Amino acid sequence: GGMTNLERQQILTEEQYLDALEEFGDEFDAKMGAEAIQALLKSMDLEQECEQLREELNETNSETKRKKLTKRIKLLEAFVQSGNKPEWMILTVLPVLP
Amino acid sequence: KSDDVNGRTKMYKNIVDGNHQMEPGMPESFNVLLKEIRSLGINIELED
Repeated sequence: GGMTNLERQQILTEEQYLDALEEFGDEFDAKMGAEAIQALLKSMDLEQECEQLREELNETNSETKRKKLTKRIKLLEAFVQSGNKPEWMILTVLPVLP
Repeated sequence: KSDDVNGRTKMYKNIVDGNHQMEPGMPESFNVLLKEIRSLGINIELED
């Protein structure tokens, strides 16, 4: 929801969610289940986030800026190269033992 | 002397015939482990 003055990932409590739906109408879509996390994770570009993280690490240098970003860059690179779909983390079907 | 079912009888027959040759096979405990891993939402397989 970009037309709404709401972030992409911000916590909105039940009463807050209700009043936001009332006043913004049915524009800022939101869920409360694993479907929400699935949709958020499957709707993104790994390459764009990796490039932005690389630019941020190269530009902003600090004791905390150096850390907490390179690990994220490595995670993104591993996910890209491994080819594993992030949405696969949200399991759907359940195998059972013999 | 392990869970290799196909190997135990083979070795017994070899000893009866005096062969003294060892045929490895592959332990069934590993199969159980593989199935248990596959029981989870985990991909695993043995390549060539």
